[PDB]
Amino acid sequence: TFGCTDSPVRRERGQKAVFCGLTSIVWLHRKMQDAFFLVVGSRTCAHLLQAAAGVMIFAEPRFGTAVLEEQDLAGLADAHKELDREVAKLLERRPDIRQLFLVGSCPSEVLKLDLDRAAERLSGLHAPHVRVYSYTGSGLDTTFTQGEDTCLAAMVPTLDTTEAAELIVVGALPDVVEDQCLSLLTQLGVGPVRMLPARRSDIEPAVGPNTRFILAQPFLGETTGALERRGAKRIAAPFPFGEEGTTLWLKAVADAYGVSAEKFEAVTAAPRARAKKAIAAHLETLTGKSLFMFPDSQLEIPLARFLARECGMKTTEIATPFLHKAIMAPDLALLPSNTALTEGQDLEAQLDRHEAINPDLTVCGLGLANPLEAKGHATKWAIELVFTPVHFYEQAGDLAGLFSRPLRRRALLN
Amino acid sequence: TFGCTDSPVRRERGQKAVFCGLTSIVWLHRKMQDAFFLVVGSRTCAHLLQAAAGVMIFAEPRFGTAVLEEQDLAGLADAHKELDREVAKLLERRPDIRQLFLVGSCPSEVLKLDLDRAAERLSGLHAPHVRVYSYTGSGLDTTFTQGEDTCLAAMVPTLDTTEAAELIVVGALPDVVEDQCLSLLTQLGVGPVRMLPARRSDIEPAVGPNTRFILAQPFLGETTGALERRGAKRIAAPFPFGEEGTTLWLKAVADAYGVSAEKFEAVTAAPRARAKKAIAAHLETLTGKSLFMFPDSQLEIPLARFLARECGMKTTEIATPFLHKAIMAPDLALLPSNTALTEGQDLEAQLDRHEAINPDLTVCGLGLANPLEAKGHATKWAIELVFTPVHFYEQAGDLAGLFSRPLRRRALLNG
Amino acid sequence: MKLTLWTYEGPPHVGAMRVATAMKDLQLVLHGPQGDTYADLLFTMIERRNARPPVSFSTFEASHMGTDTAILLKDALAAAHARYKPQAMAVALTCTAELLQDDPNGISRALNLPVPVVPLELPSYSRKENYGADETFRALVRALAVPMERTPEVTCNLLGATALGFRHRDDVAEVTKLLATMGIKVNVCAPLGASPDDLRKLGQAHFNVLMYPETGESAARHLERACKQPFTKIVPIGVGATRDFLAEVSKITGLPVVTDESTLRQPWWSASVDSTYLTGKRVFIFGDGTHVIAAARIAAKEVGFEVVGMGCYNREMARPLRTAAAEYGLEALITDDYLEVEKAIEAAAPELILGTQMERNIAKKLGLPCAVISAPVHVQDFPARYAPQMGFEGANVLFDTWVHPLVMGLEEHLLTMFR
Amino acid sequence: MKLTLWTYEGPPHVGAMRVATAMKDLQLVLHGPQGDTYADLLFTMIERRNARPPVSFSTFEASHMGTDTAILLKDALAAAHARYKPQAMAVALTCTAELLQDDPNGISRALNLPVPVVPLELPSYSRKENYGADETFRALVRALAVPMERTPEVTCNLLGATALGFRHRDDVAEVTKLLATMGIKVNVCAPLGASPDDLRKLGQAHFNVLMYPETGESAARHLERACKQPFTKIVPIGVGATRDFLAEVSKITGLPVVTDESTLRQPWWSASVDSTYLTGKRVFIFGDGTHVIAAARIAAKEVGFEVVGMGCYNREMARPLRTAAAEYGLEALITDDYLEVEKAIEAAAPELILGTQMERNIAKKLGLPCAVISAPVHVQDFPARYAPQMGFEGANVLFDTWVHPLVMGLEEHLLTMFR
Ligand code: PMR
Ligand code: PMR
Ligand code: SF4
Ligand code: SF4
Repeated sequence: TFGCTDSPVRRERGQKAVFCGLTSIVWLHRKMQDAFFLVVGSRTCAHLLQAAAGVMIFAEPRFGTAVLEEQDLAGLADAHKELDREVAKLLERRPDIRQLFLVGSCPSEVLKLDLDRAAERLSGLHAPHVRVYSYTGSGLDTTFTQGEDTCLAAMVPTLDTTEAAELIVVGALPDVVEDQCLSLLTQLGVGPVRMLPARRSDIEPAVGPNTRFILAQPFLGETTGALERRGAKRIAAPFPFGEEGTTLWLKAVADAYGVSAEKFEAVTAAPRARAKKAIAAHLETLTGKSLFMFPDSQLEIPLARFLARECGMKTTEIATPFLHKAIMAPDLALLPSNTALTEGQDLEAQLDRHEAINPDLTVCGLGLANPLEAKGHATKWAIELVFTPVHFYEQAGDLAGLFSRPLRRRALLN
Repeated sequence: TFGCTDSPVRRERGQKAVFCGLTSIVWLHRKMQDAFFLVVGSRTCAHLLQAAAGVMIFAEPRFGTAVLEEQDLAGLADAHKELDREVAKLLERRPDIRQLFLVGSCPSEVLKLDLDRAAERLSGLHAPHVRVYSYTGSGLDTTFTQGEDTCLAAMVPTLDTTEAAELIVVGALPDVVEDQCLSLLTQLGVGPVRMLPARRSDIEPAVGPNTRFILAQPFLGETTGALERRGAKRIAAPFPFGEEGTTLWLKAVADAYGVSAEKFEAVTAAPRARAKKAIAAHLETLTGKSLFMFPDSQLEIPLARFLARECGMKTTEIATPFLHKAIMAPDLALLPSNTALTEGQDLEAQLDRHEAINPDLTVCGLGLANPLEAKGHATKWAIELVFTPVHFYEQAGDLAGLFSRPLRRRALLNG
Repeated sequence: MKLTLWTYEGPPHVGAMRVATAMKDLQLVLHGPQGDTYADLLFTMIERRNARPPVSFSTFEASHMGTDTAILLKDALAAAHARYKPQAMAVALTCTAELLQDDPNGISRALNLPVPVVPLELPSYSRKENYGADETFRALVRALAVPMERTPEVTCNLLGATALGFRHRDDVAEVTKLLATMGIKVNVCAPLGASPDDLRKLGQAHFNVLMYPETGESAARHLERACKQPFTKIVPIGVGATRDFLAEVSKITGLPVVTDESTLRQPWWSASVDSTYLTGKRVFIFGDGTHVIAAARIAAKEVGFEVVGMGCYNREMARPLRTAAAEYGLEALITDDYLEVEKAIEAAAPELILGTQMERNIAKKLGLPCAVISAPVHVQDFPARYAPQMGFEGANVLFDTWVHPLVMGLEEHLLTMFR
Repeated sequence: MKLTLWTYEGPPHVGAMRVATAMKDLQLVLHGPQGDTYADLLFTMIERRNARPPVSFSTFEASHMGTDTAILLKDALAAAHARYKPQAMAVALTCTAELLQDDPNGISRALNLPVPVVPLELPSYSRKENYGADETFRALVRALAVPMERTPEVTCNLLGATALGFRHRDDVAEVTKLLATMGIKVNVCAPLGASPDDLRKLGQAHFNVLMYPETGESAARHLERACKQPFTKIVPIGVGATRDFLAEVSKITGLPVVTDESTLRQPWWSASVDSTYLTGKRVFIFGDGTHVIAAARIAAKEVGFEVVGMGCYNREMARPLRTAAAEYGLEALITDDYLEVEKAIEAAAPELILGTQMERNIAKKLGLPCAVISAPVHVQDFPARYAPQMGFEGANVLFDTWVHPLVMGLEEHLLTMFR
């Protein structure tokens, strides 16, 4: 009845409706406060960020694009020298910034612009005030949330050293969700515990051979590598989505740190009781309903697991842009065995399978969402799942609500 | 040739497009800061005020209408009991208010509720903290700005008694303009001086046999009466619109208090020539253009005097709702002696006279403004003139501006 | 006595004025004081017309009362008629004249005019603007309309459209438009645009489209009594309404429902994923009967809002309003006191307000999104552009209007949220 | 290198997409990486369409570079024809793809498809969204239109109307109405609405309406070289320009100018006393060439504003705008840097701003009242309600829109002041 660990997963390239890693800036710049994200790219990349940010663009945010010109395209020794001029000019007019991220785009990568070395020389040139990093967010490398992965993995090698036995919760999460996590972890008697990324450059976590760390977002493969390479050890756990996710999430940290039986139940019961009851309100329109998800964020597998076990949905095809085998093991084993899994995408083919299934609710991209509505399928645009708080106990009612809303709306316009 | 002091004024009545006194409340209440205007009238009265105030209505304004229900028209129905339960319910939530005006309306006049005697009863029940008055702003009694007149006059008998020789400038004048006036008279060495109405209840001026008062607004007939009744003597002036008008106005006072001619010139020349320069800005568009004004506010004659002598316009017919011979004497003696003067109005006949003249510019009310524009006549709506700073030197430029604007808009719209 | 600051409705006689100004070649004479002419500005300034409204006042005052009040009425009528040479006339009382002995009926009849002079019964101390309008129209219709042979071709009248009606202009245009596509030409539109000689030929229509109960109810009812013409009981504001209305018309007549849905966009705008965040939004709906009832169906069943309050200021629509409110699990708020409207909103804690110019201001005071749906209304809501509330284009305009004052998807989740 | 936050225009290919999406039975295949499909959301979100854009990407990534890029284009080209059996197709390069060896032509020839495949040069590092479109349409026209015998009925083509274009939908409707009123019919409207076959037909129309220079100027020129077809040199935005337009269309066709002005309410609106307080208002106008030139005429000549700054972001419209600005004694401000706009507004402190989405956000920041006259724009400026800029109903919409954010006669003279 329950278990997808030995499921064969369709790996599938082709035409792909997805976002590049660039987009991660749109929320990362919010959490990371003394940081600045300068994409080295074309007008196209500026355009994406500008459309993606939406009204955020007018809020004088901490990102921009250094858009390439004809002159920059050819000759690579002048491309680097001109860049440093851009940066110095930028850096000298925003002294509030301590962290600069040179984000790599497709055009920067095709022009073989060594931005890892540009970051290199710029750190030395602008220390002690400003450290500058480099990471890829290009179409050729990244899908949507993988932009956060490469970003953080870039910060890792340069973090501080420590023999301390610290906990690190990895992945940027809304500041509301973050505090809940911190408080529950202090309540269970585990500390000290820092987030990565921290809200500010001065208060970043430190790594050492004794650091345990734990992922809060599933799309954090490269960052794990980075951390394990500095000698920290991961705590494997299902992702904190729903009463069950969060409990099992917190249970792994408890067991890794030696928190007692009663001590867990005591801290956990009340917050749980609450979440289970907020989720009930939605079971109504959700139970029995068939579910299908297009590939986007890598949040599909854990959320699908959640929708099936707590909101009683029946799963059909759950697609992910990339499936990291080991990170996803705890969740995979909890997925309803009937589930069909896909890694990657072929758009034309997947749309054909979609129709054939004809599912009650479809998670999918915004360029895909409206055309599907017109064809008579109810849809829940995926991109919300990153901007809305969703992790841990309080938000678990709201999480379910995200998927009950569109269905309650189609019922309601009839 | 100047001098309309002999010109025969047309006395006329019939269909009339004018506002009642009630509408004075809309500007009056802004200036008296701790007064309240309770109009005892019908839903019409409340509707008018709502329409007049426009957007002011949404700002908890210090006026209201106590509106007559059916049961109130009965012949047992209690006037004294009913109204009082309503004013106490008002003062309960508005402890801030120190002057209460019971404004008379048409409906309350036909039933003849003794509002004047109601003011007494209520003053008794509500002293010391709050004092109440009664005046009429009905359509039967007043036209538009006459509501300021009846109001101010209703206060005069109440005013403290004094033996000082203080100047009273009479007129609800926009605060900015009032300061200017107050300064020029301080500079001239006359004083101290005080306004009626004062910005608050407890700084009203006192009155006595040595008090001299000067009129800043031309529609203060009753207030002149009640003030003269207390022994105060008026100062004869044309009204302080325009550089010339304002100079004459100041000169009247200067003469009255005996200000050395040099001191007058020192104070005056500086902002005099300044104002005059800011009028030449609107001259090309104004000079030669023929002017017609409909009766609205009694501000016609002096503005007509200002538009002819300073802006170079030609008068045709200048009509006023009430022509107070002795007060307008100074202005009438400066009017182009070609001018046709009308006191009152018979709408249809005056429209027939209008068409036949076919004037360049027409000053009129808002119910008349647009219908005239579609007839092809350029129009300037009068209502503005009470709501804009318009008196004294500084706003003299702005005053001419008010009349050049609709003429400039016409040109620049159909070139 | 009632302390009044804001009044949702003018006196009845202003309603009369709304019916006289709507029409052509009709003169209305009010017996009233010098100063009630302020109501002209409503027309020349809000509606912004190019002509003095066909209304004139006896204009009595201090110096001419008693036996003279009666005299002034007479000449007012005499001059009015002699000058404009109207097809027909009305005579009525202002609140202030309602306290006199003077007889509009007797004075009109002793004067003995070459045209009809219809007196009007308008109690100023009980009833308000809407009654005034409805009655003045009823009175006129009762005196002019006479049964006739039906049009050879299938025709109908449009009843209730007045001067200074919130979106009356473009509604008339839009309803004619959809009745045209169904093969029904419009006979007489009244009062709007119509002379009394047009009123004289109401009888030849097959049916009547009762566009506004507030200002047509009584004349629709007389034309059912007298000309055997059924009148429509559904007001086509919104998609569902329009569809029902068209099918009502179909039943009344036998013709098939033929819709041109080619520019109808609201259903899809509402369907799209941009609109999903509208679901469950708590809305408070207030204004006059007709628009409130109409709005709440659009809000609930077409947009996906949740109606959290319903009401109106006109007692004459209380029965229809109550019927509807209960369909939403709500109790109708019937009142004309703006203060009691404000308490209801404060209590209902809504996310959007659909109301009147008064509610626009309560909404701002309270920091709440707001759109106007019903008279009374500032000048902006007499617009230059095509702005119907009725029919298919109405449904577009309504959709546009209502979602305007709200934050969008992106912000909601995330300007000082960033600042 | 050029530091960039805001971007008035997209890359040239997005402009290609506008032409492609505007059309039916046309497939555009774009050579580019995963992710450049973000541009799809512009159409399904903002313009809010019921289907996927007819745009498909080769979708190359890191693990498939080198000689696979070459193969990948081939495959997207095939699949698109196989699946959507389209009448014709266009192929072009993304900014990334422009740094690759792959020949758009040479590949599409080596497939030898049973329909025309039009290659399109799109210089991504020098040109922008508009050129993208203007050229994509040109190529298409140059590829598909041929000389033809004229229609027996006097007919014309509407050129420049695209997907994701500011008020294109309703402009196209209102200009049609204008011409029908003169007894002229639309032969083909392109791109918007047209198919590759519709385009083959272009040559039979008597003349052309250049609706939007920035996106049609090239094709208008070509149709003058190729098929003797003159084109309109005046865009009908504002009452005055419409008159000039119809007068121009008269000389081109020898046809009397017949107009319906029964619904043109703007002249009177602005003429009316309510508007006297508009004379003098310092206005700053920015946007693209077309809408800015047009607005500046309506402001000065039709409403009575005084224009204290004019600019546009599209360089291809620089001399027309500098010519026009001279007429008002201003330096035109040709820039694509919002900070230069921001700086120039600040400098010549207007009382109203007419601009793009950006300008209205600069206006918020400054606390200046502002309305939108031009692309780029947010989703609320693709309204469900009818809302042209062009012609008579456009002139009404324009009036209502611009006057809205102000402060009317009274308060000036307010809720703060009274507060
Ligand atoms: C780059 C393409 C693009 C476009 C055209 C839109 C339009 C749009 N996106 Mg947005 N959006 C794009 C992309 C993105 N959006 C993003 C976010 C986002 C959110 C959270 C939301 C949103 C929305 C929109 C909207 C609706 C307008 C609004 O923001 O209220 C448009 C036109 C809006 C919505 O209604 O979704 C259904 C909403 O809640 N966008 C993100 C996150 C990084 C990206 C990359
Ligand atoms: C008696 C009815 C009435 C109506 C319907 C309006 C509407 C109106 N008044 Mg108003 N106005 C009325 C009367 C009055 N206004 C008054 C004031 C006033 C001013 C100062 C102004 C104004 C105006 C208006 C306007 C224009 C719209 C507006 O300013 O909001 C309307 C519709 C407005 C204007 O532009 O005049 C041309 C303006 O500056 N009214 C006054 C002075 C007490 C009265 C009695
Ligand atoms: S990084 Fe690549 S996918 Fe993203 S906007 Fe730039 S070119 Fe497009
Ligand atoms: S004129 Fe008389 S009846 Fe009319 S509103 Fe004024 S006080 Fe009331």
